[PDB]
Amino acid sequence: QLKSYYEESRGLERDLIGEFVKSRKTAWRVATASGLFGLLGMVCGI
Amino acid sequence: EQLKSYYEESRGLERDLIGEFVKSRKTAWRVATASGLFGLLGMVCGI
Amino acid sequence: RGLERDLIGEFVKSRKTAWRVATASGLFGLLGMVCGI
Amino acid sequence: PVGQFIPYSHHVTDTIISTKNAEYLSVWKIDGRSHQSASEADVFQWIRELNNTLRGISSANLSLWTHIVRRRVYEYPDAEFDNVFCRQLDEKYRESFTGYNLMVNDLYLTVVYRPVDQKKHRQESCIKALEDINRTLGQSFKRYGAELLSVYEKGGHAFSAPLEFLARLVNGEHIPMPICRDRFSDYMAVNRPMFSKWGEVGELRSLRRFGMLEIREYDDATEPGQLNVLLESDYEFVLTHSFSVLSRPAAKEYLQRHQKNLIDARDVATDQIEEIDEALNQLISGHFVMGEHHCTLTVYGETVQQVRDNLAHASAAMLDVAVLPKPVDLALEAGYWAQLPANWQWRPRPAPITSLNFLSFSPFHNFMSGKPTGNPWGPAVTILKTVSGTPLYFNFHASKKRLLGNTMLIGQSSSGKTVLLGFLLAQAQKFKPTIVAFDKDRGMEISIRAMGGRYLPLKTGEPHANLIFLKQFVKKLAAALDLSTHQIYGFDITEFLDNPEARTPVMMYLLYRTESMIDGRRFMYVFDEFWKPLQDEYFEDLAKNKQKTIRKQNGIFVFATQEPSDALESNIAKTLIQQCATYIFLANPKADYEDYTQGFKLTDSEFELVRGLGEFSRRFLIKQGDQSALAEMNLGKFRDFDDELLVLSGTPDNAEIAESIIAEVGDDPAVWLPIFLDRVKAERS
Amino acid sequence: GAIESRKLLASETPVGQFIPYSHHVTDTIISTKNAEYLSVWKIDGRSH
Amino acid sequence: DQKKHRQESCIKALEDINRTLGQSFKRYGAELLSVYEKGGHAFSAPLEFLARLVNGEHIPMPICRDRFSDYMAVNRPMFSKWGEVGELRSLTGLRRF
Repeated sequence: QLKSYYEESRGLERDLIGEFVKSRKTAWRVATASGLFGLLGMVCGI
Repeated sequence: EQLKSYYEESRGLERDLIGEFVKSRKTAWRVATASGLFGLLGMVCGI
Repeated sequence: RGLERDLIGEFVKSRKTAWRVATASGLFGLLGMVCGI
Repeated sequence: PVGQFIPYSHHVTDTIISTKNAEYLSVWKIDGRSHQSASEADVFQWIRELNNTLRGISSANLSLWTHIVRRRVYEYPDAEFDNVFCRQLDEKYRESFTGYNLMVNDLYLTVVYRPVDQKKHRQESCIKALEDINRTLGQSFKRYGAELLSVYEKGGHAFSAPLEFLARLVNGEHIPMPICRDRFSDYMAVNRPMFSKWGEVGELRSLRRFGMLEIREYDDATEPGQLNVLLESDYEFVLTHSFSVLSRPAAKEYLQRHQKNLIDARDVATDQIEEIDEALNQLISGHFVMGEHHCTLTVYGETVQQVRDNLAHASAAMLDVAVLPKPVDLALEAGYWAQLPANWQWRPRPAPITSLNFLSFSPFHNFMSGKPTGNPWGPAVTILKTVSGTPLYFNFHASKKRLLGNTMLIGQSSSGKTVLLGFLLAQAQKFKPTIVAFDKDRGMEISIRAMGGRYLPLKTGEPHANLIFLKQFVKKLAAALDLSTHQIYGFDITEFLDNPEARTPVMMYLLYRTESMIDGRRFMYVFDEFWKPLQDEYFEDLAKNKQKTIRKQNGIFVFATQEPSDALESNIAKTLIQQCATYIFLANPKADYEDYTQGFKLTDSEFELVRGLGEFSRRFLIKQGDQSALAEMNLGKFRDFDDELLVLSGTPDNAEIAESIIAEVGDDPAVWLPIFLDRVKAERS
Repeated sequence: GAIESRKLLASETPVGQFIPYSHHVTDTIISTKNAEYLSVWKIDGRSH
Repeated sequence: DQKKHRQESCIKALEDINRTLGQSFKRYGAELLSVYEKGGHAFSAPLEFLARLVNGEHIPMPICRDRFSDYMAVNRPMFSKWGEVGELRSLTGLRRF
């Protein structure tokens, strides 16, 4: 049930391990942004 | 000179790499989202 | 060497990062607690 | 560094190489079927037979890469051997090869599987998937000849054969790489290619520069093989094809998308839309799978100007056929990195191509070339020119203990049998085996006396385990022998060949000493006529029984016979005939069609070629295993061929001159041949 | 670079934009992306 | 279907035009370029002329299922910036026009 030429093409071209590396990099970046918001809250409180 | 007993384990090694790497991705989102919510707590408290 | 040296390599490299995030969260939390108190 | 582009990681199951992203791989080295010998029906049947197993095992995980490589072979070593006359022949015949192709064709199809606690069980399922794929591929490629490359021990640390091909694909030169504890992509790239900044051409260091012509054809091929024009050329190259077979649901969607896109246009082309709709209808009914396809040609030239000239010639040859190459000016890096199997992402422009078109573009057709090196005795025994301008590397051990060595030479004695027998024997001297020769004539004796061994003709006036000798002697009663003296021997059978019953006892006694003397050192038995010895009561039985052990030793029976219908393939001769490894058929002016074809399993088109040689044309058909070629060891000017042909042929006058000179000289360092040189041609003149 | 080459060619403009031609609708007549049908005459000119 | 009507009417008109021109050019050469087949596959003689215009060299053009525009060009044109001449890069040679 692939149901998509585009899905099959992307599945062929996509690199799984690199995809996981990029996903974790994005996760850490978002966590860093969260830490930034937290520090901003700390400064605003002070 | 066990030629293949030495790479009889390489298969499981690759499996364990895949498992550890996907588990690391899961804990990565776990920690990231926990930090996101807790930082939201901090930011709203400061506001 | 080979993939195994990558396996342990990440197996404890991610230890480092998880520990660093845990320490950062602990530091931030104790900061909040101390400053508030 | 360059380890990014190469994805292979480590070796599993002794026959599959794992890869990053858990995508098991398997390499097959395929010796293509001979396209020239067969007629037009056989090629279509072969295409459909391949399509059988292709669609039979087709699945979204399956994929195939095809590489054909033209290698300037240096594996031929030009060995050294002490005889003087054979040295003359070898040197002159090497000189004859100047200006001629020495390139060989090697075809590779690499089957790759990429699947889209229970982890170990799923791993077992994944590996057994490729296990079954390889098993069915092997069964389907029995006629073609497929060697599943696998690990081979070497001095206590293994080498994996498949890694060598994938290395050759990127390194460009065959470099042995061992199995080490590392990941393979780390160090398999000994040579890193450097491409131009603008990217028009690439450079590789040993220096060989390369350029790439992109080939993409979107409509069906008329001929089963359209790319066979490249198989003869003056440039080395690597030609690639990838077939990532799409699953049927994706194929339907792609066809509908392309159909609608063609419909939405300012100008409507009724022909193309009807063709695409017909193909859509065929997809369900004619069960051929579709996959993404891309073709790249990577020529090799020392200088860029030579590279551009080679590209121009390749483009002209391609445009003689209805295929238009699109030159690659940039993205040559992507195209070149697309060659390595499992590199899907770097493919320049994949295009969905019907399986039939894919097989038509890349059917396993190649000229006969044999194996120049690695044969169990050593390098190729000799190299023979062929029609269509491709070199043939002749070796006896080619079969379907150890591979068969027996050889059949069929033809008339006048029709080049003498010169070919002599030349093959002289070349085979390079391995220095023991030779036992039986000649229907006195022709062989001069050739043997030229070599180290002295022929022992039979003439009138010159004649415990030994229980076997006594019992065989009683059978006759009913009606310097050993190899110590010198390496080579020759015993005339011309005395008892026509005799009714005198042949059997002397054959029985002679075989005793001949076999028992060496017995496992080496054997290259030669019989001018083997059907005369086999009519024996006892000799044929022992031959059939002991062929197994002789094959285990370094023993090859080089049988021969002038007329195969004369040999009549009797009940006892059946095993001797059928266990022949390599057949060399000479031009037979008269050949009983049915017996000739059915006894030798010779194809109808091959028989047409044999008849085409006709009478008194110095060519021969060599059918090794399951392929064929028309090889001619013609001897012209470019000029000693005259003299070493004069000595090689054996005539009664030549025979008597040889015997008289040998007996009269005393000590002669093969200087009788200079005497033999002019003392003969004067009489003929 | 290999990725650099890919991103460059992705930026590159094909020449097919400036060549408005399509299938032979007739043996002697060529189509066009804008339905402007074409036919070429090879003329051996008069001697002047 | 009305696009097919435009096709049919345009083809009829153009065929009429070609017939009239051929009758008018009796004294001249008046040869109409058309499809010529070679080697079990069709070729397009008119395509060769347009290729010569666009490529600068006579390259035979096989007719395939894809559109004529995509695979017409085999030479990379390089028009100069702030210049009055251009350069074609080809395997046979480099042509400045």
